[PDB]
Amino acid sequence: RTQTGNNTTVNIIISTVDYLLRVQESISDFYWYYSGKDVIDEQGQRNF
Amino acid sequence: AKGEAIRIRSILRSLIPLGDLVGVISIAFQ
Amino acid sequence: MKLSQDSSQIELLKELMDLQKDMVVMLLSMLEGNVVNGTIGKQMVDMLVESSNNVEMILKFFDMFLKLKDLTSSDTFKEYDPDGKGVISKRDFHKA
Amino acid sequence: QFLRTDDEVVLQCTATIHKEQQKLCLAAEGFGNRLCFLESTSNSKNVPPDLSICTFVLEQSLSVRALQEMLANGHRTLLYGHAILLRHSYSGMYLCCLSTSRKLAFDVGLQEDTTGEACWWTIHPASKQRSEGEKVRVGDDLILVSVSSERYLHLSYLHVDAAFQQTLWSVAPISSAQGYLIGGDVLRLLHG
Repeated sequence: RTQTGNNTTVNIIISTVDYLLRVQESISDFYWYYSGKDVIDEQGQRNF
Repeated sequence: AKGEAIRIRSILRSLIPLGDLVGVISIAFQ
Repeated sequence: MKLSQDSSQIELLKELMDLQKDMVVMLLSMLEGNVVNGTIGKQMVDMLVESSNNVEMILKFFDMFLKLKDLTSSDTFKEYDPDGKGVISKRDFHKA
Repeated sequence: QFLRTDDEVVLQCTATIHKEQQKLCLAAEGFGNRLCFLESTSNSKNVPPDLSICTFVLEQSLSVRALQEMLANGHRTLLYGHAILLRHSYSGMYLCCLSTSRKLAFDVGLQEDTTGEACWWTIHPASKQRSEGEKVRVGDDLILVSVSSERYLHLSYLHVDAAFQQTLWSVAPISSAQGYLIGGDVLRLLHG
């Protein structure tokens, strides 16, 4: 997080929060794609 | 009614607005 | 809701319930050093209020599956059938 | 701090005709004048401007996939990237993208029927600094794109028409109690 001695600290924990947010929104916008069709295929399972 | 296909087709309407027939006919003599 | 309704969705339901458990273990272990009126507890109260409408769904979804083994181990589900080795017809399940 | 559903706001550009900071805002009359026009509000002490017919209320916010779920047939916060309803707060008519012109730019005006693709407007951040999915605070500078025509809500030269070219749109809210005075109200004046 704080990376004391170095010149420009890179806060890696807010970055991994940002990756979790990107994976969340892609999960949610895979869900809205499958929200109506209601029979999940083999490709949808193997990808999901 | 595909939605996106209709929309796109309307955007294709919105330009070159069917006054294209002059550019059709004025070729057919020259 | 919709995954718990078919045959061959149960493996993906295993996947998603394990991710569910890891997400609640995450924010529970985030919640551990509260003071009393900690900022982080107030943040989590606000995200429980903002996401109320579907914690509705998951808590009803758990209430309908704890009361299952509240019933079927005790009252008469095992007692309709004399064998008690996992056979009960669908009206025999409904009328119980 | 944040723009939430059903919070009455305005929409407000800045246009420069030889260094004008003329903060004209998006007005819509309703009532026999369906088209929209501009209400210049930088002479705000020279002219106490008509602010009654300029306010819009976010009726409903939805993402694009949610809008397709609605086209298959409650104070949530909105995010960038969502398609919103803009009711005109006064006349009750929903702001939509009309199919009329007055080049290639459709006119911007009001309508009654909430159904269709015309009433909805997708939001975009006008920044690399602010991005998709994150919230829209008070005082941001955003872009409104139509859903039907996918045209920007363009500021012509001073018409307002839905065209292919961007224009910033600032959003400064108007309001968000019972039996208490609120600015902009209309009242009678009892004496005793």
